[PDB]
Amino acid sequence: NDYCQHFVDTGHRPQNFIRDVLIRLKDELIAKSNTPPMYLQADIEAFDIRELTPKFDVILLEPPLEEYYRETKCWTWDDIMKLEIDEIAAPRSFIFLWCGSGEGLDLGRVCLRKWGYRRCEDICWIKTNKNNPGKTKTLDPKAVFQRTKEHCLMGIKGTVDIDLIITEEPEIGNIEKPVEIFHIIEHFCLGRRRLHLFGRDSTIRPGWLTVGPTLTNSNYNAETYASYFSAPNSYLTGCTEEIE
Amino acid sequence: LFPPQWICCDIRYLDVSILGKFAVVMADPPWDIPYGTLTDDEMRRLNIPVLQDDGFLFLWVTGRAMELGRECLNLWGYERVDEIIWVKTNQLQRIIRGHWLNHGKEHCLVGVKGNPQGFNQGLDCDVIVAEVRSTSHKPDEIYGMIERLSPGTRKIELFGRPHNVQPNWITLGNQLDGIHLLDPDVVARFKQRYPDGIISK
Ligand SMILES: CC1(C)CCN(Cc2ccc(N3CC(=O)NC4(CCN(c5cc(NCc6ccccc6)ncn5)CC4)C3)cn2)CC1
Repeated sequence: NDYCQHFVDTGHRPQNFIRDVLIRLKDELIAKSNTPPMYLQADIEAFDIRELTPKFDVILLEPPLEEYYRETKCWTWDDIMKLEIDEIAAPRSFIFLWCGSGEGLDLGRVCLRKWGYRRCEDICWIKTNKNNPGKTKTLDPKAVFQRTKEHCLMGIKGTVDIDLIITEEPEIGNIEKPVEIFHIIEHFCLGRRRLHLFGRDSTIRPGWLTVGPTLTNSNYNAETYASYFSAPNSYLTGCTEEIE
Repeated sequence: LFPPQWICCDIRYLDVSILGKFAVVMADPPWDIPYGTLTDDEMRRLNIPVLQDDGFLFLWVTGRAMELGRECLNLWGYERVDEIIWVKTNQLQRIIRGHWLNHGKEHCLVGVKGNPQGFNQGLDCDVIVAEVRSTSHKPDEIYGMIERLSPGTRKIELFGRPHNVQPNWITLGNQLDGIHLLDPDVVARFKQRYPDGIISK
């Protein structure tokens, strides 16, 4: 069966026909290790990012790209590339950058190198259209094909899961990324200082500091946050038992 | 001339200026990331710029060629405008399960050169779901996608193998069986450039 021909014939994307699309004690240890959720309303364009301390083990960066608002303040790659992410990343640390499906696949790599990371994985969010096979797609001028996925690039600096996430394409105007990306990140056991830039009230999560312009409330206090990682807890992976 | 054509050759040394211009180029290079690989410099030096005036390049990449392939694509004069991923399944459409994650897919960059006119952009989407056949064997769906995009035009595949030969395609690779050319313009220019039938340096 040629699912590409089938999509031409019917409008059902080939990913509609992927099927099926204990690592639960790790999930339990992650849950015990997680810091309380912390969050800060901040206009990241006007905000001195260096006020966010201490340096982070993991950064999830989710700038609101114009392409997310097809039929709907957007950040250009010009804006994103000028963020001083290297000033808040720990010397050994990881970044997860949502890059969309167009020029971000190139400019997001420029950003990673600019900030001192090398790309080690390319995580693809593949979007099914099982519920709306007919609804076609208005294309980017430069596009050659209908775009049915988004990429989240993983970068590393310093010394169980698959690189695919498959969910149904969300309703128009819904910009949320699949929460499964948090599972992948947390299963890496990378450390407990986790920052989500451009998160929202809806993405706040235990074990994460969420910073973003649309947050309605804040509880962030740099000294309180640092106290979660003071000795004897400075080096935990987030996948081990608490230190008595 | 519509039926499959091929040239057994070392792609490093063939004078590709004898082949004319192509609507679509595809390459699955043996990146220096059994067979002969090319160094990064040999890859950059490939005379891809002579193969097209206006059209699309399909460039398979893996590992650190994700970045090197983008470099080559831009050096050769292309802008990357799409990225196809092939989701690898078994015969029951389950994903076949980079040192951090297991890899469920392969990537094909799509570059554009000039201003192609008359292509059917938007007919296919950018995800292939297809069974893993042999080792390093790319999915046959890519040829149909390319044919619907640019039906009836001339195409050229670099680093192909005998199973890759297709109508409308000329296939280049060092494991092909000799030289099989049917297009009269290509035959004429090949005879003139290689009168004794041998490609050296
Ligand atoms: C979709 C994917 C899964 C597909 C696989 N990709 C990675 C990948 C794997 C394997 C291969 N190949 C396997 C194979 O056996 N042969 C070639 C084809 C013929 N070929 C040459 C080489 C040459 N010059 C150098 C030379 C140096 C030294 C001595 C001689 C020649 N000139 C002419 N043809 C050597 C390579 C293809 C290509 N890509 C990932 C994505």
